[PDB]
Amino acid sequence: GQKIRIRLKAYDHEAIDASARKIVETVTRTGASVVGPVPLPTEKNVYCVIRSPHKYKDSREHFEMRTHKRLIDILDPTPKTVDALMRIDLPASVDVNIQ
Amino acid sequence: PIQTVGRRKEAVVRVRLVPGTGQFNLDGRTLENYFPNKVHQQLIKAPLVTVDRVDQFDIYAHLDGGGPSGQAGALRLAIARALILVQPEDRPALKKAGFLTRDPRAIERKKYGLKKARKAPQYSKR
Amino acid sequence: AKKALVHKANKKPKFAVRAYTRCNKCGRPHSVYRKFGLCRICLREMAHAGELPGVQKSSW
Amino acid sequence: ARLVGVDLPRDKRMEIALTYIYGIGRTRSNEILAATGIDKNMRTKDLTDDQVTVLRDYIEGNLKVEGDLRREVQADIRRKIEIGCYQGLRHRRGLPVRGQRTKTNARTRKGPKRTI
Amino acid sequence: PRKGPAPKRPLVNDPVYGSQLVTQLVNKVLLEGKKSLAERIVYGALEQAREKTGTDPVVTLKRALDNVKPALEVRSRRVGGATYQVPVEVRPDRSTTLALRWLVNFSRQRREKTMVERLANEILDASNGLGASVKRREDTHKMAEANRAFAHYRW
Amino acid sequence: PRSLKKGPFVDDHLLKKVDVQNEKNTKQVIKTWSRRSTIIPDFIGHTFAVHDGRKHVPVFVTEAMVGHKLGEFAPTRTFKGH
RNA sequence: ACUCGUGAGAGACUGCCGGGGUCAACUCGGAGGAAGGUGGGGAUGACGUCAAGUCAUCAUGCCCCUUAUGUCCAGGGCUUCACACAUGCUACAAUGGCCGGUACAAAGGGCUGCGAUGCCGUGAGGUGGAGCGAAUCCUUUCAAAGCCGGUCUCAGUUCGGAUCGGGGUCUGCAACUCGACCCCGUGAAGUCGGAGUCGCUAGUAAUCGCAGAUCAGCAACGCUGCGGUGAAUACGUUCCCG
Repeated sequence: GQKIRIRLKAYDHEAIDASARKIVETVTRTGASVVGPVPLPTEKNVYCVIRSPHKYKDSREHFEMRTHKRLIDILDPTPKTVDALMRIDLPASVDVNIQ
Repeated sequence: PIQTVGRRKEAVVRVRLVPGTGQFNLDGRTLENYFPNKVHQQLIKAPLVTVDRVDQFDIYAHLDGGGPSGQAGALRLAIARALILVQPEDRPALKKAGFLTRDPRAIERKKYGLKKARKAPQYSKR
Repeated sequence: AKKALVHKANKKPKFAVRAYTRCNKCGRPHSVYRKFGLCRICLREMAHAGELPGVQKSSW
Repeated sequence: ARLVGVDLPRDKRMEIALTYIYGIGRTRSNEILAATGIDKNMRTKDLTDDQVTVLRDYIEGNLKVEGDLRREVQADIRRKIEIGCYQGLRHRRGLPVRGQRTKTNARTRKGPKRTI
Repeated sequence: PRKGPAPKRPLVNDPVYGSQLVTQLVNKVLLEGKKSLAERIVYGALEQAREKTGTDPVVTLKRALDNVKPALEVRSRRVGGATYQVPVEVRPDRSTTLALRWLVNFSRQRREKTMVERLANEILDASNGLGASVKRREDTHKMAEANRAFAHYRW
Repeated sequence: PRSLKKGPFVDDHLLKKVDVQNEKNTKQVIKTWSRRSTIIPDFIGHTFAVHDGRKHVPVFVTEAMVGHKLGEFAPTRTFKGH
C-alpha cells in the first residue's frame, strides 16, 4: 500500500556498508520486501589552505570531504518492520532518515 | 540487438546499428545536419571506407560530453568497434591503420602556484 | 587578538553589517571559512591532528 | 550635405553619419531614425531635402545638440567648480574627480609624463 | 634534448589532396588554436590559384617551394666574447620548414587587405619566382657564399 | 546612488535644533560631527560647522550646492604640493 | 539490453622475438594489446644550508605601561601624488568589427538560500510565489570559440576604450572622500613597442567561457579548479645560469 525510502549517508565506507547489511538482514528476518541499497553520487567538498603563516603563498595544501550516500527502498510495509525500525543500532558516522 | 560505446577525452557516445540504407541519425539529425564539418565527415567515413562496405548500415547515435571533435572521434571509434564485432574478418585491417587504438589523452590538471598546467609566472632577477 | 576585541566580537553587534568572522580557536579575523568557522591556519593544524570528521589530504 | 551647420561626410552611413554630431552617437541615431522613418541602407549621396528637413525638425524637437550641449556642460562644471565642491577642487588640480587612483594611473588626466 | 634526439612526430595524411605539404602549411598558419578557419583560408587560396593558373595545385606548389627552398644557413659561434659566422648546409626538411615559415610570416604584409588573396598572390608570385621569398633565399645564399671563409671549426 | 525611496537623510539632532531655532525666529551657527547627512532646503538659510577629524569647517550653504552631502564641500585630507 | 552513479576484480609486467651487446645490465626495431617499456598527472621534500621569514595565528623567558602603551566610542586615513619599479587585463583590427540563425562540455554551489512562470521595464530591476535541506528543484534543456547568411574596405577606423556630463538600479542605519551595475553623449593615448628580458618539449603553449573559496554588495583583471579547439621545431654541448 505504501513504500518508504530511507536515505543513508556516511563518510566511511565500512560503517555505511555494515549499517546497510544489518538493516537488510533485519528486514529479511522481519518479513518485508526491499529493493536494496542502490548507490548514489558521492558529494565532495574541496578546499585550499596556505601551509605557511606570514607569506610564502605558493606553497599550499588541499583538503577534501567525501560523503557517500545511498537509498534503501522498502515495499509491503509490514507493521513489525515499523515496530523494530527505530530500535536498530547504527554506527556513529552513519546517518539514516526516512522519506 | 547490438549496442556499442565510444569514448574520447570526456565525450561518451552510444551507437546502435541497423543493416538498412546508407543514412545516419545523430539524435534526430543526419550526418550533414549535425557535425557540419568536411574534416569530421571524412573522419566518420574512415571506418566504413576502410572496410569498403559503405551505405550498408543505418546508425542511431546518442551523444554526451565533449565538443565537436571529441564526439566525432568517439563516434568513429564506437562504430569501428561495432563493425569489428559484427564482422570480425576486418579486425586485421583497421589495426593496420590503427583505428582500434583508443586515445588515452586528456586534460592535464592546472597546478597551484602557477598560471595553468605547465605555464609559470614571469621571473624577475631583482 | 586582544581580549577586549574578542569580547566585543562575542557581544552581538547593534547593526547587522557590524558582524564579522572572528575565528573560534584563536581569533584571526582573516580567512575564516563558513563551513568550519576556523581560520585557515587553525583548520589545517587541526585537520592534520586527526580531530575533524571528514577532512583528509587531497590528491588527484 | 549639411548637419546643423556641419559638413556631412560624402560616404558614411547615416546611422554612422549622425554619430559625427556632438549629441547623437549609437543608440540615439537609431531612435531618431525610427521616430522619423528613413531607410538606413542608403548613402549621403542620395540624402535629399525631405530627409534633411524631417531630420532637423526632429533634432530641434527632441534634445540639445552642438554648441548648447557644450555650454550646458560648462554650466554644470562651473556650478561644481566655484561652490567648493569636491569634484570641482579635483577638476582644479587636474586630477580625477571620481575618487580614482593617481599613484601610477590617471595618465590621460594629468597628461604626458614629465620625468623627475 | 641533451641526451639524444627526440623521435620525430608523424604527419597525418591530408584527406583532400594526399600530400602533407598542404597540412603542414595550414598547421603553420594556424594561430589562436583553430583548424577550421586556417583550413578554409588555405583552401580558398589554393582554389584562387586553381582559377588563376589553370594547373594542378600539388605540382605548382611543389616546384614553387623547390625554387624557394634554401640550401645553406649561417650559424653563430662565440669565442672570447667575439662571434663568428659559419656556413652549414641544411637538411631538406628544415629547408622546406624555413621556406614555408618565411612565406607564412611575410604573408601578412601584402597591401590587398585580405589574408586569403594574400596567400594566393604570394603563392603565385613564388610560382613565378618574383616573390619576396625568392629575395630572402637569394640573401641567405649571398650570406652563405660570401662568408664561406670562416668554416675551419668544422660544424 | 542613494535610494530616494527612503527619502533624504538627516539625523535627528540638528533637525530638532534647527526646529527650535526657526520656531523661535532665530538663525545661528550649527556645529555637527556628521558628514553623511544631506543638504536640506530648510537648512539653506543656515550654516554648518562640519567635522573633518580635528575640528569643524564652517560652510554657509546656498542654493548652488543643493543635492550633495556635506563632505562633498568640506575636504578632509591636506596636500600642499611637492 | 547502453552510458551512468559505486563497490570488488583482471590487465603493462623487457611478457616474446631480432640486431647491437662482455651471453651483462642496457638500447633500438617488431608482434599481440587500450596503452611498450616508471601509460599521464598528483601526494610524499633524507642527513644539511641561509643567526632566511613569522613575538601581528597561538604560546613562550626577560624588559616596559599598570590609573596607563589599558580601555568604549563619533568622524577621518590605510584609495593622499610632479615621480620610479614589478605583476596583470584591455587595444593598436580585416585570421577582424557590427547584425540574425544554428549545436555539442565539465565541475561546482544553494535555508531567513538557489530561486522558475506570469505582471511592467532598454537593463540592472519592484510584485509575489510553485521545486528543494536537496542525482528530484534552480544555475536557461545549462556558455564562448565553431558554421551559415548581410554588411563594413583600411581612416584614429561601424578600432580602441580612457577622462568628463546629465539621469538611475541593488545592498547597506548610513554609498562625497570611497561599493558595484544601468541608459545616453564628445570620444584621449594607442600604429606591433630601443638597450634588454620572460613562460614553454603533448592534449603543452595560445585562445574561449563556466564554477568555487572569502562576500549583504563588491575594487575579482586576483587565486584555486573545469572543459572546448588546438600546431612548430629539439641539429647538438661551443657558449650564459643552477
